[PDB]
Amino acid sequence: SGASEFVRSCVNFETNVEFTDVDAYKKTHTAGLASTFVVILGTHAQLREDALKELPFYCPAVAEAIQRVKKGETYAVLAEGVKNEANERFVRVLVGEVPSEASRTNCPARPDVVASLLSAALEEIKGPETKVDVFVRSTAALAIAVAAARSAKRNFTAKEGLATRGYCDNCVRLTVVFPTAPNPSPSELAVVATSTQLCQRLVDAPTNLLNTATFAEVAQSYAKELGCAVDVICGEELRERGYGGIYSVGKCAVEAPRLVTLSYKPKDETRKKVALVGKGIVYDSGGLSLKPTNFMTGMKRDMGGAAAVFCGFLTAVRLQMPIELSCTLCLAENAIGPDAYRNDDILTLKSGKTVEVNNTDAEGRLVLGDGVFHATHEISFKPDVLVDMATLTGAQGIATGHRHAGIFVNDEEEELSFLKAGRASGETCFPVLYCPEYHVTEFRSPVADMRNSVKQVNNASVSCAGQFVANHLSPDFKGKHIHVDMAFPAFENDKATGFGPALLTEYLRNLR
Amino acid sequence: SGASEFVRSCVNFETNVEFTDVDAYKKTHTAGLASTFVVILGTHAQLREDALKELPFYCPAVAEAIQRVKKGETYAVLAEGVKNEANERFVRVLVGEVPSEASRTNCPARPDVVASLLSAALEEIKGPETKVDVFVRSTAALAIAVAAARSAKRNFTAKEGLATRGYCDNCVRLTVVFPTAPNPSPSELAVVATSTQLCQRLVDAPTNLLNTATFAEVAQSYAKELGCAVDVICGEELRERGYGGIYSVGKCAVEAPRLVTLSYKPKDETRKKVALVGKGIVYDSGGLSLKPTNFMTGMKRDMGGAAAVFCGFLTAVRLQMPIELSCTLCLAENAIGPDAYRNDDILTLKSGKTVEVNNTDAEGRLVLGDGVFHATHEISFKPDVLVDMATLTGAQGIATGHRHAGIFVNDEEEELSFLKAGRASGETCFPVLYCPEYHVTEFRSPVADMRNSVKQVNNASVSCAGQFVANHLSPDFKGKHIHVDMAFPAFENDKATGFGPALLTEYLRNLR
Amino acid sequence: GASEFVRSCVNFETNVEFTDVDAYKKTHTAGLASTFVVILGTHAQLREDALKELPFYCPAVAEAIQRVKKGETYAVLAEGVKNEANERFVRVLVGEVPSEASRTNCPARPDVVASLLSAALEEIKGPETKVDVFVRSTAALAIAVAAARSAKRNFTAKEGLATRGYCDNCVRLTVVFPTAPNPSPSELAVVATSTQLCQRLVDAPTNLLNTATFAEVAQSYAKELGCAVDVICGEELRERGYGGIYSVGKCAVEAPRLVTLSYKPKDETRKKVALVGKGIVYDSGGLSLKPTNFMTGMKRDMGGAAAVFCGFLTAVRLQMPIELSCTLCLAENAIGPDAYRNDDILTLKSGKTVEVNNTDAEGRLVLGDGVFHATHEISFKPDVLVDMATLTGAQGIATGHRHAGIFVNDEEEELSFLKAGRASGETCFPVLYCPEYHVTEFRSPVADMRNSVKQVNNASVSCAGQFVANHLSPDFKGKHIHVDMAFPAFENDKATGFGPALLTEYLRNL
Amino acid sequence: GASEFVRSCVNFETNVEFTDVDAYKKTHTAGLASTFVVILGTHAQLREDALKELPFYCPAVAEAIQRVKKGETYAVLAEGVKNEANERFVRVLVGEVPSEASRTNCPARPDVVASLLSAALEEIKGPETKVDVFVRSTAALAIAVAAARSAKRNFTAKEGLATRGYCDNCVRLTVVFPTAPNPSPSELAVVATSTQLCQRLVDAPTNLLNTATFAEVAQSYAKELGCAVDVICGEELRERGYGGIYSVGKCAVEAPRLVTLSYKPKDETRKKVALVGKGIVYDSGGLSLKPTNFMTGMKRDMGGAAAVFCGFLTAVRLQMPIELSCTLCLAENAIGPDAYRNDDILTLKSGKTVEVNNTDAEGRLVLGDGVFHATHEISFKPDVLVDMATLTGAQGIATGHRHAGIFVNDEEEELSFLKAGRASGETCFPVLYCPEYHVTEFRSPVADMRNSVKQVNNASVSCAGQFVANHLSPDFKGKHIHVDMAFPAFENDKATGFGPALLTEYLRNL
Ligand SMILES: [Mn+2]
Ligand SMILES: [Mn+2]
Ligand SMILES: [Mn+2]
Ligand SMILES: [Mn+2]
Repeated sequence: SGASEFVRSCVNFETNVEFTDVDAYKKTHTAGLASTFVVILGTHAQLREDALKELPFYCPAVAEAIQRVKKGETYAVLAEGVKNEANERFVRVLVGEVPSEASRTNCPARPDVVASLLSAALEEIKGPETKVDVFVRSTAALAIAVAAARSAKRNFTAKEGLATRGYCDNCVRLTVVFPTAPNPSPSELAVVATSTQLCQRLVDAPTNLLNTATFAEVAQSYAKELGCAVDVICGEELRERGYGGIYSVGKCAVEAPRLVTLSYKPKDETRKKVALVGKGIVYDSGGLSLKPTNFMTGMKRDMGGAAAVFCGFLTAVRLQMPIELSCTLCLAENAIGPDAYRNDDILTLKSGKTVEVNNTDAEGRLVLGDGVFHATHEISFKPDVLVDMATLTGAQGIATGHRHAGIFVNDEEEELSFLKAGRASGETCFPVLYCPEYHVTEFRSPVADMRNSVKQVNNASVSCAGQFVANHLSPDFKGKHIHVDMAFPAFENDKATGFGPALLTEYLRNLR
Repeated sequence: SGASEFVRSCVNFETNVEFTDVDAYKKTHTAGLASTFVVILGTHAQLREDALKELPFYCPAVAEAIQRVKKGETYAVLAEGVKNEANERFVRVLVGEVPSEASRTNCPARPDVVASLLSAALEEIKGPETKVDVFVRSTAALAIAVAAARSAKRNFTAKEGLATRGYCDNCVRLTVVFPTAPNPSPSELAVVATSTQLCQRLVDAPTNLLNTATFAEVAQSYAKELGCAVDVICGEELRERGYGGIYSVGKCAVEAPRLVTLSYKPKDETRKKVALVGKGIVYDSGGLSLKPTNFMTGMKRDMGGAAAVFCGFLTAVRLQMPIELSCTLCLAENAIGPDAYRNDDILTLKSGKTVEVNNTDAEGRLVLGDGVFHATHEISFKPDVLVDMATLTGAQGIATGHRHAGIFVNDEEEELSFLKAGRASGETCFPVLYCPEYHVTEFRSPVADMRNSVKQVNNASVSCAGQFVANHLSPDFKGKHIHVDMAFPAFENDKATGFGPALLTEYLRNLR
Repeated sequence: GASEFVRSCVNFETNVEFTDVDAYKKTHTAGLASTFVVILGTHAQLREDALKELPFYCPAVAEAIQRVKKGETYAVLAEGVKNEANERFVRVLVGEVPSEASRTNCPARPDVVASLLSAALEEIKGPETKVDVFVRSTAALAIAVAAARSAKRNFTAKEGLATRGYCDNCVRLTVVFPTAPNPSPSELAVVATSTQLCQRLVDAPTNLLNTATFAEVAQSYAKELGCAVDVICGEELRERGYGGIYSVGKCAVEAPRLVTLSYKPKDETRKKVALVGKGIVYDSGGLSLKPTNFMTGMKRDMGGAAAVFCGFLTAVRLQMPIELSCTLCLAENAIGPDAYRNDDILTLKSGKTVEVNNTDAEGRLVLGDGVFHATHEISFKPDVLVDMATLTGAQGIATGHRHAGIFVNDEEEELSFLKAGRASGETCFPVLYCPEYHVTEFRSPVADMRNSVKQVNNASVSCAGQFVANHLSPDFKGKHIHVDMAFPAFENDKATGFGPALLTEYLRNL
Repeated sequence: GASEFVRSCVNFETNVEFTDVDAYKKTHTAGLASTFVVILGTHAQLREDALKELPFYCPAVAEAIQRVKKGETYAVLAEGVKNEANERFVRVLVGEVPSEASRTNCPARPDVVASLLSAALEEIKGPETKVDVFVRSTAALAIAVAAARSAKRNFTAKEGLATRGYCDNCVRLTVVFPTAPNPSPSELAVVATSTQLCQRLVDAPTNLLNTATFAEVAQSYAKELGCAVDVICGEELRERGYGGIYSVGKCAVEAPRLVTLSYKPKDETRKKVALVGKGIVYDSGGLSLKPTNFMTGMKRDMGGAAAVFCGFLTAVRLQMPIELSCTLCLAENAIGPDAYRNDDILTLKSGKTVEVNNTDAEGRLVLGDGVFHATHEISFKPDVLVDMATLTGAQGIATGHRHAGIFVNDEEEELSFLKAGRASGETCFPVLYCPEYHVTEFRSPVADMRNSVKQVNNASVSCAGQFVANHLSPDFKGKHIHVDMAFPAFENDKATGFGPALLTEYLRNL
């Protein structure tokens, strides 16, 4: 308990966001607004459409709010004479103006601002299960769903004794109201929102609750619930079976490292075969390459890639997508102590390749190296596409920024396809240089096949960490490889975003 | 053994300083000076009083020394024709001139210079139990006692095989000779001096001798000797009973953390009720927020606050003060290893409040938080005053300096009363800002009730560490809270000072 | 560029006016004189019956009062409120001020008044838009300051405002107290004017406000106010033995200057005060060059001079019964071939020699010459010397962002100054006064003293104060108040105008 | 010293000539025209039958081909090979070029051609020694560049070569393609000349190549080429509102200058391009002074200006059908009393105000004035603006040593530019184009923007591009290509001449 309550919370998790449309809303609630707190979000043009004037909260104060609000900001009023289920004299209404401007590399619905406007609005909300209606004028259903899900205040939290109430402040029930029946459907969006939120909680959970054993436990429960096969290679079995990357990185920790692989073969298919691999470093101390304090804070999030692929998988099974899937979680804690793998130790990864460790804090690529080899050589099928996701490098932020995950991809078409999924999902990406001939030289070793950390830090370092992982692909793998460095997109204002699963979901959804 | 010899040394400890006056000295020693080494300390004016000319070591060379000595310095002569018990032809006499100038924030007797003059004089002394007479012209008995006690070379030491002789160089027996019978009395001053010296030894003992178990052992022995009740919550009992601050900080160490509480109910009373709480970090590595070498040296002293409150308590029981007292020692070693509490872990202190750890090297406030809650909510009485003492922040030195402990106090009167005890004892203090409304914001957490380390280091950081401790006061506590940051005053010239107990003793002595 | 900033400072008038509920009701008989209203009060003050009688009170405002959170605003559109403009809606912001305040803080909590008001005024776009701020606190002076510093008269060069006096004139404030205030509205307006002028001086960049343009501003005010003014500039500083300020500033493009203003009141008085201020218009560090992230904001290293200058300005304008000198220690601490070196030995005006061991500890050098000038070179004998400066990073560590550290040689006067801090909202807190421990940190083997401490962890705020005290005239038997206001000079990366009101309140009660 | 370097640049001619196997066989009927031969090809190319027909082929060369390793050279003495000199032995180096190349790289792998050739030429001692380089690749332009930059025409002041134009003339190269190349040999020679001139400009130290001597070189070329040239120097920059470039450079001994060349082609064309280049002849950091190990190599901070200048030079010489302006933003970022400060507020030519928060982010300031000049102050309306600069250390982190980072506002043009990178061997790769996220990193409370990012870990290469884009004329509706070439400008601590060929290829295909 403490941990087993967090586990129970993850296993049963439902979202607090529902989706509908204006017409269905008007048919279901003819006895007034079903809430007393309303957020209306749209562009300058969308907020002046005639249809707005027919919405159940519209009144002269709301019309004034629309005239006064600034681009990128909310404007709040108390609306009088709006009939509502609670029979309040006043309904709280917040108008948020979303910019219309978006670059070619961004989601044109600007869910980044939808999220921040919504977040700011929901800070007024005190009480338990307070019903909030969010009327949105965008029809970009998936992107709005994600934004709403990640702003709905279902984050992990241990404030005020909430450890006893599933580490959750249940202060809001959201209803998102689209102009017309959305595509995807409300039931699809709810699955997506659920995965976004579950991912968010997994990431911001501290390591004293979410460690390698409790993460594995969650995945085992989902596997049983979902009818999926699950394989766990734990501890000494990793050493005995030659998985020296993940074993060495994790052997020092109190809870043993584990490679957890889930499988899904759809009922009637199969359109493609995809292996997912995720970096599940439940805490990163640095090992003997110990991080300073201000770089060690937030390293509970170093399992973000594992949470992403796990929650993406979860969504794919739940939406019964016609794709055969494996999901491999590379679970370890990078600890410091007498047993810690050393700067100079030589490891033999499952691939058979030897690695001279020159930075113990470059540990994620080691666990991934064992993971991608496992996915491409040790499992029941031959994937057409391998996607690995990880919170890998500080350099990622320097290169592609806080809101675009860096992608290292060995095929131009599949890179474009993935970027497209980023833009539709709002979980945006951008390419880093793919040039194996320049990256491989950064890991020259005089005593092993390679080192794990670059000789020069100023030579496409996001790409080189990708290349290191690629070095442990099975030599028979002729498929597409998408490597995702999501170090910074995994969080915003010092809170987890749930980034990854929806990007992934949208990508898989569009495979043929 | 090694450790058990240090323990035996602490348990039986007596001082090597005695106190008397000129008249009693002349009645007891009519067969000449009882020593051949004499130190005479006074201001420029005090050294020219007529009474000096009647003192048993006075002679023309001593008169010349008085004329030539410089303010703040000693001047040594060999005095011929002074009759003495040893029948030496020459008596060594050192004249030390103490400045008369003192600020309103300082002890007007300037024991700081008394101590340094005496220390310098005692460096001439080689042999065993060499008798030294120190004639002082100040009547500030308590301050002189402390200065003398801390300069008498009864420090911890392991030089030259002295591990077998109680880790003590017994090179000096001091007699301090006041102008007239002192207030406090010689027997009172001897108790004070004993506590000052015991505190000095505790602080400068290395952790391989004084750890959480051997400190507890010392306290248990004193409790039995003194007729005081003692309560020990050790190891897993701390975890099981919800003391998650002190437990987590200390769980990684080889010797388990412990909360040790002593109690004293006087025979006939009670004038006030006082809880003492002390930071007993027997070594501070930093934990995962590992200190660099030059900040890790001297961290054997991170138990100074526990030594202070323990030795103050000791003095109060021995002088049979009319005050009900608890003394809680918060004992832990802040170690590094696989089991170390992490930067991101969330702890539940005994207070029920959750703490997100953002610096494992801000550990003292965690152990104190459990300590002050224990003192204000878990013990047999309701204190009127809580005093916590600790070597807390480097900032303390920046703010109030090497010789003034920083005090964070929630009541103006009690702060003044405490400053007054500082000035009388020579163990001087100075206030840091008390402004809870500004401090509490420095520990905002997105996932717990609070963080443990400030967001900004340049915003009254000595005060904020005080506020953190205050956050875990029992919500029913309506009393006075005195928080003492004594990081720098705990040592001088790279040796422990024994700071704390006399300050404390003087404060308790004057309560009504 | 610079002469437009100068003209802007010289002619400066506040945008804040003060009144009370009763006078407001008598003058504005057609309803509210504005369509944007802020009402600020404690939880209790916001539930008094008197609130219900105020001209913006209505059911939406009542609901706002019920929903607002402590320390936050809650905005509504109020319908059916009579207003001069006959708008259907009046914008009303309810701000709840905490009632809780420590013994070291202003009990009216102007810190939160200022942040609530500032947040409310972000909604105001257009030119000279009228805003009424109804406050339930009677702490007039503290409210005035908070309002003044939040009224958006800050220095700014955005959007071509260089041509409009480097000022976005988007707001006219009227502050409405429950009853006629003490001090009076005309007094509060002078205070507010000085707060705002100080704010603009501090946040002006050095390419506009250098040693010559600051001196120019002071010279203009002196002429306007009938005050005598003395300027010792450049080589005159060297020739006359002011080697502290001269050496610190001699490398800069614009020469160092000691500028001293004097005021003898119309009516006789006994109280005599010298003010001395650190006017380092920019601090590069000199050869002890600051890294970039410590060099940003060093345009504010003249905050102490701005404080004393604006306090002086208030005292003259209110005709306070105190004889006053105000010495501005103006220099730019530059780097170059001519820069004073780490090892150079300087002879300050006091005749004491100083071995420079950190060229970035320059403020105490210019102050050392300043305080000697004020205590020995000057036509009168001050009873009190107050020096104000943005001196040490340590100040923040010790006393924090909102409390200036004070080093004071007299207990009573220190309490008196703390009291002025609490009444003005420009709060202070003591640092250790113990000369016997500070003086040892500046031992030199070749000069009377060094300028920088040997140990940084030994009451360093206090030691910088002690250094300045070392150059007091040996005649001076008076009270010395040293104010380290490094952090209180700014908030959210904008100048606060801290200093002048603290000072004004102290002088007012002397 | 300086005028000898100037004369050297003005009269510069390449030492590389281009031909093909058939023309070589017709002209050199007495056998090989050299006694030092390099043969470079892939594993497959080196085993074709055609190799056996080449004039240095013999059994030792055949053995060399069998033994050489991928990415390395293998040297022999070839006996019995007919040569003009009738030497018994001809020195022959076989270099195997990898065939593998990523989609982001030049498939002829000129990176390895260059390093193989460079290694081979280390064996060459004497003056004007003839070397034949037989290449099996038909990627003419990429080979030309590689050869040009490896031909040992670098700047050098070793062994008194200051008197011999700062040039070790130890090699004459003849590059022999399999068939008559496209582009033609006379075209490749112009390209090679520009590559080499660019190389020399970059690695020249600032005591030779400052703002005046660079301007002098450009003025000479303009006269020689019949191109108009405009120079705005020193106080004319201040007086005319070019406060970015003026402020950055005003502290230096040699005044800042905006130098703009123009070319209208003989034959009519529609395509109009403005080039703008960062010409920071030395970057100390200014008051944000660089540490020594970051200050070394900052003579190369004018690489972008050299690139655009040498590209322009090529375009004029090949008579390309494109109207061209070339603006060199020349300044030295110096430290001293007059240095622009961290906090100063500048007014760029665009009229936008900039609060300086890092004086070492100076290149974007000079470029901001440059791109505004090109888009608003100039006789024509460019369809495309290309700015080139050695901007950020982050560039290397993001896109590496051999790929310049490109920030481009149009997808198609970005692809077009990447394609020119791959054909030229002077390769690029995109950085994130997302203005809506970049602009927030330069929020200022007192000016339109800051110059340095608030967060360093938020697409910092892209944000420096965005800063420059902020000073584009608001009229400008065209394509903007921003090139951060900080690391590709050098290799093994020697200038590469990167930029001009990339540029030339892009313009050629426009
Ligand atoms: Mn790591
Ligand atoms: Mn610590
Ligand atoms: Mn300075
Ligand atoms: Mn620079």
